[PDB]
Amino acid sequence: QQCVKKDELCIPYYLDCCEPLECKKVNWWDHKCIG
Repeated sequence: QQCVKKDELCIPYYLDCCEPLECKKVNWWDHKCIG
């Protein structure tokens, strides 16, 4: 499988980065995790 956390790329479709990291939009042409 594949995961996605920390300086990764947010993806809300059906995922949500690992924890305690999050997933949000830095721009409409962009995506990024949080913390």
